[PDB]
Formats: sequence, structure tokens, C-alpha cells
Amino acid sequence: TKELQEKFWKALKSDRTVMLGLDGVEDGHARPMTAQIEGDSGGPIWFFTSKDNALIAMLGQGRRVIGAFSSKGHDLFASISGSLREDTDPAMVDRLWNPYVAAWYEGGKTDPNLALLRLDADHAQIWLNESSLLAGIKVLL
Amino acid sequence: TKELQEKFWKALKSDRTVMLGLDGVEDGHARPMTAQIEGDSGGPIWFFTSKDNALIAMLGQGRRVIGAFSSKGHDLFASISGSLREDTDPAMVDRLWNPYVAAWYEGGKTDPNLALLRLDADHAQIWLNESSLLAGIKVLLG
Amino acid sequence: DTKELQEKFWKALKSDRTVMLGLDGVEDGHARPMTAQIEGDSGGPIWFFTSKDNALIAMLGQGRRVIGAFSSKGHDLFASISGSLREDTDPAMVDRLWNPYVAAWYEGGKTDPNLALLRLDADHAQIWLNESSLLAGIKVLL
Amino acid sequence: TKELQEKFWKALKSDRTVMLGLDGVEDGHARPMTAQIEGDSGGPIWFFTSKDNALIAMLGQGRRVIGAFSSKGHDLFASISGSLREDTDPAMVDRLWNPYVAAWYEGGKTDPNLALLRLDADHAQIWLNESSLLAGIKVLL
Repeated sequence: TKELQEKFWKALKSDRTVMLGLDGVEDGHARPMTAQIEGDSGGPIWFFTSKDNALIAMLGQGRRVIGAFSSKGHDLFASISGSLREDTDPAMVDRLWNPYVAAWYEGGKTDPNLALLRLDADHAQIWLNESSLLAGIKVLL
Repeated sequence: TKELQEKFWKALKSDRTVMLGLDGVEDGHARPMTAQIEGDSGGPIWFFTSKDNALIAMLGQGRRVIGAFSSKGHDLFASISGSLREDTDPAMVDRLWNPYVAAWYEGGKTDPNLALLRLDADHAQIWLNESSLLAGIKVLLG
Repeated sequence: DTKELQEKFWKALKSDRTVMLGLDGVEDGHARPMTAQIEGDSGGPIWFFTSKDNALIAMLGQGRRVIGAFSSKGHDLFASISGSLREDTDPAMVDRLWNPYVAAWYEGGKTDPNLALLRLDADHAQIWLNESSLLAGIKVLL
Repeated sequence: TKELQEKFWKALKSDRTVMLGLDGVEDGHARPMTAQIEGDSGGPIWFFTSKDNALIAMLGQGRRVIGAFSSKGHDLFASISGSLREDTDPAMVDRLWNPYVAAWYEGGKTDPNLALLRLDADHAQIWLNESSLLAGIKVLL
């Protein structure tokens, strides 16, 4: 079960994208958002976003969400369970800043429309999508 | 927009897996399930499953669900919206049966624990993510 | 069945597209990722759009033995493709294989003087299936 | 360029499979082999295999090979360049042993047909396969 967490945090860190849905917001649609973490494992999970993001208005002090995640080869599927709330902490913005994130804000770190969400993940259901090689066959083409 | 649907139905048909969550069931966890459709496009979307699946008990005449889907290289993400209900129709079982599905049932098509769900999808929000290859860099390895 | 195998291969190839293609004595034998295209749903030849200044071109002469390395996205299939590779910048073929994606690569469009087309005449491939089965789901404290 | 190596070693470590071809052996066919490394980065790269593997007979003191690698998900392609030779070192077998490797040998670590190859990689050409997320569009179906 330590293996599982490791695989998850690795997949998550490199593949990043989490589809994130909130009931009663936008018809419950799960939006693809790019996850970021400090370090190689362990949350919270951070998403850069925009102040006008509808999700923001409705999060209040924090809300229960289910994040849907798959690795980019579908060898791992995780249903992430945790609390989601805005936490646009300037210190955190500095830590998580990079040229990729930077491309999104006209105003840079100081963009008044910049927002940051944190997902405090307490558990995830994780499915491994494990494979077996077979004798390779020589075939005329 | 015709194109987006085509891309979607294609990814869905070959990649298959959809993560499917129901609130008030199992803490809202989205379970990976394998989608099947007749023909190359158009729903409904069918999932083989088990009678004891908790989701079943709670579907009643049908329920609103959001299916989360990505293609196998993440060049497409779809949030699928529709109604989900059991419809273990013997005719449908025959149409959708194959060796892969067969591996799951001790009893075959006749397994008393076999169940089939249909998702009647009315819309999906679809995000394209297409990759373009950067230029190759030589790199030394220690 | 060995007909199954070819079908899976041609399908993976058609949708996944990328083939890593190496030539000895060219560029240190490095296998470059190139995007394969075929007419129809199966069967070669396999076509790669490329550039006239591509070093590979200089060295192909009337045609050359190459090994193309291919995996499907998700890696459920690996194919080692064996065939002859040669330039065949046939205007008719360019028209048949043209699309907005290919178009994005040429400043001059179909008329770009630096446009080149390669054909790989594949006679056989060694093919390995790697199919994946989903394990029971585990819940982890996090 | 440090980023690139990191991504490579990570993809390699978790995805493992490298297609490995030798001229004048088996028509130059690149066989899918599962790479293993000690630690999270840095070679050599190890492949468990069999003594009767034709590749073995022809490696002598070592040979130049090109290993073709992609990540599942095709966000990274690496052409790996290095020297390949058998080095069935008992200490190394112990270090790299696991239930997955174990499933391949009737005789376990002691299987007389067990062989281990090491690829001493000096460089790789690496291509990143970079994506652009477009704006989501609702569609009818």
C-alpha cells in the first residue's frame, strides 16, 4: 500500500491533470485542471486558476470534492477525495511559480485575477491497470 | 463541432474507460468502468457490471451522472452528462458480448450476478489537448 | 489469430501514428519519432512527411533496410517494423495524405520546395501484445 | 537540460519498456525489454533476460546499441545510446530481484538460464511531446 501511494503521487506530479467537479456548480461538470505539488509526494494539491472561476464563488470555507485522475497511459486511475478551498497565498504562489504557469497571466504573479486553490486530500481510491507481455509473433505485412 | 463529436466517440470507443461517480453512493467516488457502444458513434453508453454493485441499488428509474473521460494520451478530456440506469436486456447482452466481457463472469451470459448499465448521454463538455512535438535535444546520462 | 494481430497493429498505427525510425550511419543511429500515415484503415506502404534537408534523405538512395520501433499509447502493443525506406515525394500522394495537421508544418504548403515524403514498404513486423487488466481498487489514507 | 534528464529517468523508471535492436542479430528487430535501474535516476540500465537469448551470443565484451523509448502516453520519446553487454552479477540480481522478475524464472535466482544485461548509457536524444489545452465546448451527441 506504500507502493500504491508512490505510484499515485508520481503519476500525479508528472501527468498533473485532474478532472474536478462540484455539484450545483456548472451542472456538475468535471473540469480538467492542472495539479501541482511541492516536493515529490504528499498534498495539499494546488491548482492555479482565475478569480472569476465560478467554482470560487461557491467554495466558501471549503467543500467536499471528488477529483478524477488517470495517468497518461491509463495504467493508473485515482478517485481523489478531499476538501477544496481558495488559498491565494502569495508565499505559495512564489513557490509554485514557473514559465508554464506564467503564460496564463497577463499580469504575472500580480495579476488581480490570479487565484490559487488547494485540495486537501485525505484519501483516494486507486486502481492499477496492470499488464502482461505475450510472445511476439512474426507477421508478414 | 461535428469533429469534436467524432473525436470523442472515437476516443471513447477505443480507449473505453470512464470514471463514473454517484453522490451518496460510496462517498462520491468515481469508479473506472469500461464503456461499450454499438456502432462507431452515438449512445447509449453501456457498462457491464455486477448485480451487487452498490450503484445499482440506488439508480431507481434513472439518475443524473457525470462521467469523467480522458483518451489514453490525454489529448482529449470529456465530462459526460447523462442519465444512468440498469437495463439488463438479454438482447443487449448478446449484442455487446465478447471474450473480454466473458472473462468476468463465472456463469457466462447466464450469470445471475450479471448486470448491464446504460448511460443516456445528452451532452458532454469536451476539451482538446493536442500535443505537438518539440525539437529533440541531445542529453548526457550519468 | 494472426489476423487479429495485424488488425490491432494497423489500428494502433493509424491512430497513434508515431514510429521511431533509425538509420545506421545516419545521426549515430538515433531513432527519430516520426508520424506515420496510411491510406485506408490497414495495409502499407507507410508514409512520413518530412523535410528535404532531412539527413536521412541524402542516405536512402534507391531504398534502404530500416527497423521502425512502434508502441501504442498505453503500451498494450509493441511492434518492430521491418521494411524498405525511400523518398517518394509523389504529388498525387501528397494530395491524398494532406490535412490541416500536416499543413501546419510547411510555410509554403503543398508547394513548399523543402517538402519531402518518405515511404516505408513494410514486409513484416514482430508484434508483442501487452494487454492490461484492472486490479481491484484499494482505498489509501493520503 | 536538468529538467529533461529528470523527466527521462522518471518515465524510464515507471514505464520501463525499451525497444532494443542489434544489427546482424535477428534482422535488426527492436525487442521490447523491461529496463530496471537502482535508485531514481542514473544508469547503468539493467534488463533481465535469458542465456539462450540470441543477443547474448553476439555481445562479446560489449556493443553499441540504440534503445528506443517512449513513455506510455507518448509525451516523451528517447533514443538511448550506449554500450550493451551481459553482466550476470549475483549481487546485482539480488538488488534488482522482485516478484515480477521472479515470475519469469522456473528456477528463481538460481535458474541456470537466467541472464542479466547492462546498458551503459552515455547519451540520449530526447523529444518532449507538449500539449495545449483548449477551451471546453459543450456538445450534444
